[PDB]
Amino acid sequence: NNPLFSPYKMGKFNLSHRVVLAPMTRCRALNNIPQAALGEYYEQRATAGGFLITEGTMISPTSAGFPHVPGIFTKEQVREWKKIVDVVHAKGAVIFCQLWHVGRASHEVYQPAGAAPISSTEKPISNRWRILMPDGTHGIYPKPRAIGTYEISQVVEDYRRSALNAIEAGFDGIEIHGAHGYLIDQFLKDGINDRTDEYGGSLANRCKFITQVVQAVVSAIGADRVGVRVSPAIDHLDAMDSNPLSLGLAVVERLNKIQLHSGSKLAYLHVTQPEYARLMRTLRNAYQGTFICSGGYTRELGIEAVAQGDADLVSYGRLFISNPDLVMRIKLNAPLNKYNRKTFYTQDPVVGYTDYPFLQ
Ligand SMILES: Cc1cc2nc3c(=O)[nH]c(=O)nc-3n(C[C@H](O)[C@H](O)[C@H](O)COP(=O)(O)O)c2cc1C
Repeated sequence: NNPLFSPYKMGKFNLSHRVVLAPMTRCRALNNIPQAALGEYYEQRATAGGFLITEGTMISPTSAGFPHVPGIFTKEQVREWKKIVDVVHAKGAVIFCQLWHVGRASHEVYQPAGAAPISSTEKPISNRWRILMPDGTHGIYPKPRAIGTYEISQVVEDYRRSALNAIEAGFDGIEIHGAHGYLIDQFLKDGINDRTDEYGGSLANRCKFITQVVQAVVSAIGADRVGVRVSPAIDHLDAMDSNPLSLGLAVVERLNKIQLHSGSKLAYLHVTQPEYARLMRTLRNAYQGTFICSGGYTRELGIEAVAQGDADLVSYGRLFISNPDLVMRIKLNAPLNKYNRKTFYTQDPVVGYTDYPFLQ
């Protein structure tokens, strides 16, 4: 009947349905340590056979540009994440940790010793955009420091080590955040990447960083535990490309080759809808594997996406904020409850986080 409740084999993982929790930063992980509130939040949304992706999670002390986002680069963070993974696995769900480096989308207040954020480029995000500060005001993005290739290789090692830490905490896998104008996208997009070395210029060079990140995590934990998220067609944080479809296809070609070289498929490719329908289907058709679509989906649009072959899985963000039982509501076609944008990024462990009710 409802194709969202057709089972799906996501490689090693047997899913009972196709409704996915999209990664969402919520800023409840005080001092970058996962908290009991995150356990309650993910437990509420977990279902038997359902797939969850965490909020973006720091891979290193320089990787953050939001307040109170979790990390997975210290043993303390690993120990606390395990408690969260455990309550999600108790409900029979599958959960991946999203690994997130913001690059130049940061601020002195978020950096050790107030050092400059790192990027592909020395140019700041323009003041068309503002950063959320810890006090809830909006600040100015600073000038970043363009990193050399040794430092690039050390960032890759931060992804690799974080992927191993995620597996130690019990996560089923990880997702590489290569979207939305953050560090990887600062190398992908020719509206940002002004390098004249082997990581800039040509499509091949701009794709080197994501390829190396993905290959490192695949070697460390196995391709079937790795997902990759990208967003070729956007303007967020000035992340425009002159040819988004060609950039997306170049990325897809690199993922297909990583799979051929490794003898195994990635867990999935995850693409968010252009934000400033053909592009989505074109990347899906080009990719040898599982495709998760995201961005503006509703019950009806997700049913259509799976029914028409546009995606294998559909991820939902904002509707999962305010509907902890979103999966059940979609199954029953029960009315969905609104979300309160004001409390997307506040620190309260309950209000606007775990106090959205279930169906009566
Ligand atoms: C509050 C909030 C936080 C988000 N944080 C992340 C994040 O940490 N990583 C990421 O890749 N996307 C993040 N997103 C984007 C969502 O994963 C998702 O693509 C978007 O919400 C999908 O559209 P929808 O809300 O209409 O379902 C966030 C979105 C929202 C609204």
